[PDB]
Amino acid sequence: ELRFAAVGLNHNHIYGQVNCLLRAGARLAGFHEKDDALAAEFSAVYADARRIATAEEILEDENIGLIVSAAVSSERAELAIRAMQHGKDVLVDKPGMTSFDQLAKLRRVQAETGRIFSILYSEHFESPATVKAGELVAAGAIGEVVHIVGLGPHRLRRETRPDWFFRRADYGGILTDIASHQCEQFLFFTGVNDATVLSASVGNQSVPDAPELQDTGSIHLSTGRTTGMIHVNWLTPEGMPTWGDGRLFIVGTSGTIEVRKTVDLAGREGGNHLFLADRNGVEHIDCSRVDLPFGRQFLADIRDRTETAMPQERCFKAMELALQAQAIAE
Amino acid sequence: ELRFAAVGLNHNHIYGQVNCLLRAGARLAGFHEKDDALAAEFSAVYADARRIATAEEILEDENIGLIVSAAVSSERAELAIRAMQHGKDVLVDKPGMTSFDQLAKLRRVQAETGRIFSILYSEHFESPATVKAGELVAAGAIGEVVHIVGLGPHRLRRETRPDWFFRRADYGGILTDIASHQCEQFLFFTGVNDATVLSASVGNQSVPDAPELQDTGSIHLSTGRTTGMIHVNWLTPEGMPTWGDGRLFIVGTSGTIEVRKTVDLAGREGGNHLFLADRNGVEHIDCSRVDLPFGRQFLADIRDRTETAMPQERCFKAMELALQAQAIAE
Repeated sequence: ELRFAAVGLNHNHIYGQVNCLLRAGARLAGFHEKDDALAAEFSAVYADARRIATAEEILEDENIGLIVSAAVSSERAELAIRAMQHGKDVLVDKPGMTSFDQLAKLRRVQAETGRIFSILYSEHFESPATVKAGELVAAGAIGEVVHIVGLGPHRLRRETRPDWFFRRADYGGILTDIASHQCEQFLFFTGVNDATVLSASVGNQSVPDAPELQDTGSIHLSTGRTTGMIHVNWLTPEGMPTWGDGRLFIVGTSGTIEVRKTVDLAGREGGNHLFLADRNGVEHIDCSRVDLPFGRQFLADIRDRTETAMPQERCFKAMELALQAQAIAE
Repeated sequence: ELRFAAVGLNHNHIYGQVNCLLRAGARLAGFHEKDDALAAEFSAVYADARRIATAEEILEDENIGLIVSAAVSSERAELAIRAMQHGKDVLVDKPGMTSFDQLAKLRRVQAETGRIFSILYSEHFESPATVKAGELVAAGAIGEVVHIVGLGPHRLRRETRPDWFFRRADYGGILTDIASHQCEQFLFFTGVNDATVLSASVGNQSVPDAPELQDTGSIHLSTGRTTGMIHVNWLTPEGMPTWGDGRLFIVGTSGTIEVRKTVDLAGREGGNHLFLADRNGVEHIDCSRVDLPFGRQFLADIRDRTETAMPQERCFKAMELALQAQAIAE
């Protein structure tokens, strides 16, 4: 049985991370978080809740094999490095880092230690419809992937956000931050591991008070054989039943797959829906009850020293992609 | 009552344009086409129609006010130029032309003569959902437009395809050809008139026996306040209830509209469905009984020398955009 700790609860995504692991058999050994209110929430949800006063104490603890984090994004890199160097593998929230320098330092450390550095790209790994779409595609369901389209919109909730959410140095830029999901997904569907940014754009359009916050971004991508677009926003309308109408279109030679990640507008109840357009016709599949293999696959990698869950090269390359795009966007 | 003539009916959209003007109350005076099998068909559908054995006779006739065409695409330019010098207005299938050179000429002559060069961008003007979108967007239903995603797959069919369809010099490239629709839509919704092609890609990932044909395309577009992405196909899978699942998404500061033009997969009957996400909620709207005002608005332009149907500037700007995209894809 693997024991793990949560260090840095600065983002909401930590709950999904921690449940993901718990769901898979691992045991929560405690957590560190300077902020009182952030810690109060956490103890509430995880009953055992041992709250440790010092990060170093969790780090130097021989019985803990894994550190899960969602610290302030710019701070994740150095946390993950301290973790790896103390002999721990690490699962961090996206983005895993916010600059090329940090990506550089993480790759060296992962080389120097063979610890796993994983990023929970939740819009892939926590979405059964896209796990599903993944399985269809590998099984020849649409032929060759010709073109991918990722569209992700998010709800701003600004009164709710922490100060570092709006600081560019801390959050990384809209593309680094929220388009990295779609970047990983682009490399997943293609099965390729390197890609090119043909162009990128970012902007602030609706929140002129918060000028360092990017509000919209988008990117054009390609691997020779496959081509891709990605648009992201902090622009989810008040009337939307969820946080975002996320979409994934996967255009193939034999067929097209659309994934509606979260809602069907004025349609079917729930998320996450898959629509296959094949040689034979049009099928709606409901994917809610497909299994999310990542927690099993990742605790396995920790055990066998392998990479069942996500090739490490690809984990890093999704960030590199998103950083490139952020860069050329500015 | 205007009178008008069909010259070159090598592509079916002719039927659309003639029907479009007929419906508007204008009067078909005759037509010219070298090919007899096409002349036969046309004769059959319009019993009234006097076939003229020479293009020059319809050109030279001082009673016909408008020439309507859908010739082989490269040859559309030369024909359009003749019409205008010969005192006539022109309405032509998309693409208006297949090279900057043609486009350059086309602008000089139109500017010299004062005539109206108009392209029937069918996927806009002959699509009531999208016209409805426009009125919603104009009302203020979603605030400022921030991002436009046009997704345009078509069914290849050849099969039914003449020989010039697979010839680069003749059809213009996929982006010149089918991505012109989306370009004009972009300019329409953005309300602007110059935009920039940030990048663009094309390929043939499925039809190796047509080595000059373009299977797949995509272009990233912008205007300093608005961004845009476009994908087009000859890849509509064989099971699709229609020629293609075209979608248009308009992202606003306060809302989003998605138009599914042709089909709602596995949901609702017919097209063209419009979905609005709003501060207040999400509404499906039906659009099949909204009126296509292009005709009424076009003839009146001819009568008054105005540009309410579309701006002449815009008509050309779309062609320029699709051409630069086309050009910059090699």
